[PDB]
Amino acid sequence: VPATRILLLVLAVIIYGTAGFHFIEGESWTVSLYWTFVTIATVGYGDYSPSTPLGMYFTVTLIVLGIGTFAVAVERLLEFLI
Amino acid sequence: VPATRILLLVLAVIIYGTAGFHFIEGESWTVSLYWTFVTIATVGYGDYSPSTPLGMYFTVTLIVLGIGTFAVAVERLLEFLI
Amino acid sequence: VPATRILLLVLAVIIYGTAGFHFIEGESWTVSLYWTFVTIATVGYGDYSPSTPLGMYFTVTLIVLGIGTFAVAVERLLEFLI
Amino acid sequence: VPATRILLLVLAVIIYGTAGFHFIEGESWTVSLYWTFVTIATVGYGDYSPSTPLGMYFTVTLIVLGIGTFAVAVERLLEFLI
Ligand SMILES: [K+]
Ligand SMILES: [K+]
Ligand SMILES: [K+]
Ligand SMILES: [K+]
Ligand SMILES: [K+]
Repeated sequence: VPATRILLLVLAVIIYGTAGFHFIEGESWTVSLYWTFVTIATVGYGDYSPSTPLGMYFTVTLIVLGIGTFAVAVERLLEFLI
Repeated sequence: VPATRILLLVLAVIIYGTAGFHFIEGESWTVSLYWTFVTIATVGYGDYSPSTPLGMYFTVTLIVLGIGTFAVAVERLLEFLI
Repeated sequence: VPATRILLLVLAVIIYGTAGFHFIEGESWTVSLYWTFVTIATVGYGDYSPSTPLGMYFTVTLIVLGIGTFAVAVERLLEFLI
Repeated sequence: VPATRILLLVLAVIIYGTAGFHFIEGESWTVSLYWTFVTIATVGYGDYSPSTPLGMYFTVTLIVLGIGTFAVAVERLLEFLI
């Protein structure tokens, strides 16, 4: 896959995760964007996490759709800076 | 391995992790399924974690059997959506 | 590397991590073994973590020496069960 | 990439993460170095995490720039010890 296409795919994941956490769990836009990155990178501090059943389901969907996309994106970014 | 076989293997892991956390640590089915995904993806928020020796042993078995299976499953899912 | 050699290497890592956490941070043998797996798998719940400077230094050494070894071990285990 | 170049790149990441957490979030140099490793390895205990918007933005930049670099560094270290 072209690197720019991978960029678009990870940006779509980031939008999905951020809007979902914001509307389902009620955290600010900024906190939700931070949480999205922390989640799809698999860092998972746990300072923020879903407290509702819908949020838990949503978080599973983000894990399944986002961790692989983020991993490929990081690997492509490696090529362009190294 | 055929992608559908990998799907069955990760589903077996998810059933194992969910039933085990539910019966050993006493969390709800929904929380246990969420915790299973959070664990085998290596996100590990820590909002849920085993509190008993048996739960800690069980969690190690899920880590050993589940992280690799989940990683292959995510990589295969990448092929079918990208 | 032969799979059995990888097994010995990850077992050495597990012994190192477990004894170190036990003696430096003072947690039980069982908790320390659980924490070692949670750490080198990069799950990182945070229910246990080093509280002392020596423990933090030790944990960095385990992260550097252990995450790669564990990742290769999981990948080899995948070959023998799938 | 030559392994020694990868070493320099991960050291640059470690300096960036450590100084940034120290000055933005106000934690000690030692805690900030520990947190940097815990973050770029994706362990993410959560015993330390950014509490400010600037810290959250900075942490995202470290995640994006650091996880891939650390992963390659660990893989190279594997070659030299195994
Ligand atoms: K992780
Ligand atoms: K983690
Ligand atoms: K974590
Ligand atoms: K990999
Ligand atoms: K955590």
